[PDB]
Amino acid sequence: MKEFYLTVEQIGDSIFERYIDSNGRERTREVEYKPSLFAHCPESQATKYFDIYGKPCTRKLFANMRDASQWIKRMEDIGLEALGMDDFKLAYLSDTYNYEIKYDHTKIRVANFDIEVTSPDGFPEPSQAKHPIDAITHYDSIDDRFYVFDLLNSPYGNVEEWSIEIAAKLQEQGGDEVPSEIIDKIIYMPFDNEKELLMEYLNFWQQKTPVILTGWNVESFAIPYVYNRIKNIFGESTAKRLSPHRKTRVKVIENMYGSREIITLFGISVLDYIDLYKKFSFTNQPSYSLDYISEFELNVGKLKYDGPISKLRESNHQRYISYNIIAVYRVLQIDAKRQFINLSLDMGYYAKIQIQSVFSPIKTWDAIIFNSLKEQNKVIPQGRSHPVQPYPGAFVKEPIPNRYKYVMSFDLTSAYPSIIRQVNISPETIAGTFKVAPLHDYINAVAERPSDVYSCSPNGMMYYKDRDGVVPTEITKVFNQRKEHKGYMLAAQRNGEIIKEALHNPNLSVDEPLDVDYRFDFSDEIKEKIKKLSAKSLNEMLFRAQRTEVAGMTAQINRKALINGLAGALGNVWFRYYDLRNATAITTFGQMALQWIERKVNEYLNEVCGTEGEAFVLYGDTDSIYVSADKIIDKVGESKFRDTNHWVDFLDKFARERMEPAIDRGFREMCEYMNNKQHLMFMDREAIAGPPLGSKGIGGFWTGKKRYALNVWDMEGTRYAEPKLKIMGLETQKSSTPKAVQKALKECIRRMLQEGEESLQEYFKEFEKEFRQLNYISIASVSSANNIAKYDVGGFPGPKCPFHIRGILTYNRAIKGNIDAPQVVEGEKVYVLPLREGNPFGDKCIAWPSGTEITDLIKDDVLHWMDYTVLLEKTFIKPLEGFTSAAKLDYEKKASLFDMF
DNA sequence: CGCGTAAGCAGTCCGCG
DNA sequence: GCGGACTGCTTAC
Ligand SMILES: Nc1ncnc2c1ncn2[C@H]1C[C@H](O)[C@@H](COP(=O)(O)OP(=O)(O)OP(=O)(O)O)O1
Ligand SMILES: [Ca+2]
Ligand SMILES: [Ca+2]
Ligand SMILES: [Ca+2]
Ligand SMILES: [Ca+2]
Ligand SMILES: [Ca+2]
Repeated sequence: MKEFYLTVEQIGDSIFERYIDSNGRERTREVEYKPSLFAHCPESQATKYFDIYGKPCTRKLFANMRDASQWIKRMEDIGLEALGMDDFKLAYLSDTYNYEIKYDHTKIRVANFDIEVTSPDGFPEPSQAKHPIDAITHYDSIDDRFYVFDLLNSPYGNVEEWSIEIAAKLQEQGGDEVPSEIIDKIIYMPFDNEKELLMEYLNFWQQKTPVILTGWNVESFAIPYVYNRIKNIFGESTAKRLSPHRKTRVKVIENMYGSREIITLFGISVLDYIDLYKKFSFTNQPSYSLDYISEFELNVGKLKYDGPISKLRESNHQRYISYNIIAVYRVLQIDAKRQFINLSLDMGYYAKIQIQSVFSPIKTWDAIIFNSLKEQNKVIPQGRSHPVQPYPGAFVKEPIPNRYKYVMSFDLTSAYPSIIRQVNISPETIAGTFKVAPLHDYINAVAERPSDVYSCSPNGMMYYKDRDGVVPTEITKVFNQRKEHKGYMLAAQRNGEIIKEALHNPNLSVDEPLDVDYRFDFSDEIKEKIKKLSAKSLNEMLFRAQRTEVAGMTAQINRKALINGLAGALGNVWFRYYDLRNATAITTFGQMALQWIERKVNEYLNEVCGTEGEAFVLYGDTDSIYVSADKIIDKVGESKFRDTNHWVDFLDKFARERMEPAIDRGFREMCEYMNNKQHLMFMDREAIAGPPLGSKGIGGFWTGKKRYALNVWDMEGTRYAEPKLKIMGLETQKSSTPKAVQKALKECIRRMLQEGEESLQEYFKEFEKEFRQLNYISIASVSSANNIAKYDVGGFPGPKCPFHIRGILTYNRAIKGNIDAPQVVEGEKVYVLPLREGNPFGDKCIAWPSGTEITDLIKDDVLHWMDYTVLLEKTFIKPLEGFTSAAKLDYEKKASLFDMF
């Protein structure tokens, strides 16, 4: 097999590399790598090295890496560009792995761990590490084993050994219900003292050194806690044994308000799963506790116990340990679903970077672009300093707030990356400028043609047409991977709908789910067998189909995120190829494209309908259009349709056969107007929306920009067994809206769009009457809490104090003088409830850490003083009033002359 | 900590005769 | 009350 790196580090004048050798064995080496950098040279000087603009360069080979770094600094002192990859480990990987890397994940040691620390005096600060580590569970991917290190004797209690037999029993047998599928994979190690536990942990760590190190909050808590605890007990050199090169660094993580400390372990790639989830899941969660995220992702019940965690070990060590093991398994379960580890390895090896660098789109693109250019003996420019400057982005159309009955939507495939490829936007393809006319003049095709030579953007930029730039070339490669995975995702989604259909008529039989590849549309034979299956088998297939779809979604959406990130990187001052001319070339072309195609679709439909000046495009945002299809439907007349699916086919057919060719012609003209290199504006049909045939449903509504709802029957070729709501921006979609309020508002919208005004009025009356019985957590608002200190004036609200911050200060006063009972963490999320006039808390709201029950000290007082009236007006009635006025409906029945009999 | 901009709504402070 | 100036937060793309 071809070799591949696991980790790489620069330590002084040495490169330290852990790798898999040609025999699939893990090895480590230290290599005194001599880097090269570059300077411009005269043309009379013969070379094979050229900068990206075609100017000749001489290669400078250094005795060592520090020499190279010193040269860079001197070049700055002289005032001359020092060209080349200045991140030497990236150059080392490029020289050592000069081919497309094939990696074998089964050879990569992936460690998932969690620690427990009993603390009576509040949260155990990792930088202090003053309390004993009393449990460690460490899963090894190569062994497939959970290693449990259990402290029996502590200053906070001496306990009995954990029992695997009790751990396996049902909660209803007094057990811990540790999943039977991991019972035989647990390797249990009790210890009489903490010193021997840690000493044994480090020895195990040497034998089985993690390559990829993950778990939940391991980077901010577990890793620094273990390092600092070992440091405090044994000294620094022993703590540095967590790094296979015995090198570590305290890294200061700064943000807008304050900073925090992490421990960089050289030769380890830390991928904290919380950070993988936030980056790759495309959710925004009210809480990031592992129990909350596990509930969300896996529908597993919260890990339940009596008393605080600080008393759990001494009161129920059996459960304490089982829940530590379960915590580790839960992260593994989430990853089997979301596959964020697999994703990170794919992208990291593709770019030829340190795996943990997948967190940085700038670092990822820098390496992809460097490896690409290096292949043609081209030489990358020096990174430079730039002041942060604002620049313009997308166009969004102001919609007329209304109901809209029948709607069809269209948007560009991979908009910004497609703009890059079409126009040929790249640092090295800039050809010059042309004199710009107002954007309006290009939209309406009255402005002079920009160039008869070069490919243009309405921002004034011109680009070469003889050859692809490196940005277009490389963005195309990831785009293509993206397309493949999106293909698998959509097929699994369509397959899911077939299974849902079949479930209306399940057979009374005993059988198995079919062995199938859900990434590919079901053949007729499979469809035939499916209609003969039991409910049990069908459901399992549905679960498997939806897992495949999730796998497809992870692979495609994060590849889209990377290529969209290159467009954004052009407007980030730290990017090597930062250029506001290119960043604005993309966004400004996007503005034209949308408004151009809006004009064209309007013109085409006015012609089709024999009218003039009517707006068929009601809305659009960035790269998308929403077309009113009332007139298309009315031209055949609703009476002609058999059922809803009939008009859906008709609109589907109209979009494919009439709209899209019209749209394509409009864009091909635009491409020639701009003299672009290649036509790549592909605006495919997204949604087909309307009320159920025969109903009083309103179909859809818009309240303003980025705020709308549609009753969708077909989405990108997926025909749903049941209509699905596409809701954007409205309160049902915000993590700040109470859980139960999101649900009630969604149902109000369902009824508006599918059933009509009277159905909505019936539901509202019921919700208003019953909502006071909702559990307080379900009706609490949610907000991030930044700058709690800035607004704290002797424990009271200072000027301009945010409402959610006021709640926190109220909480702080009410718990003051409690070393136990949870503190609100700066920068994390809180639940917020209003309080009625004249409460014991002395203020109008209270906030507490999100994902948690409010501490029992004040819970009963909070519940008694919760302002249900304010809560209902603010989170439910006010948004609903917004929805219904836009849609020209009333959520309460008005008086009529019929009320007279 | 980690690519970009546009733009919505909650809330505070305060004007508005 | 409601809106504009402003801060804070969150979402659409
Ligand atoms: N998260 C983001 N980061 C940066 N730019 C974005 C992001 N989301 C959207 N954009 C910009 C770039 C996109 O190409 C453009 C259109 O957005 P959108 O339609 O959501 O994605 P897309 O057109 O790239 O892919 P798709 O083919 O799935 O429509 O808006
Ligand atoms: Ca724990
Ligand atoms: Ca798009
Ligand atoms: Ca059947
Ligand atoms: Ca879009
Ligand atoms: Ca599409």
